[PDB]
Amino acid sequence: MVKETKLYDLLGVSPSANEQELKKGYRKAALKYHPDKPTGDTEKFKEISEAFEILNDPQKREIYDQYGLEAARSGGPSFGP
Repeated sequence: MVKETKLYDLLGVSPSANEQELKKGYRKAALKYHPDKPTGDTEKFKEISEAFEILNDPQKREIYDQYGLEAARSGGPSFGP
């Protein structure tokens, strides 16, 4: 298992997702939430963008899976969420 599933949920995938699945889930999520779309939702679009950035990086994904989102963010670049 994983500590938290939110990021996987945001992309519409299992916590055991592979790279192809992460990319497909991100593409689908981005298409829903992009601010220029009728279903746009800026705050959710930020969340999905972070979810893909973390989960598609094998190192950050391991950190997330073992320690959670706040841990994965801690110490990160100041521009990030």
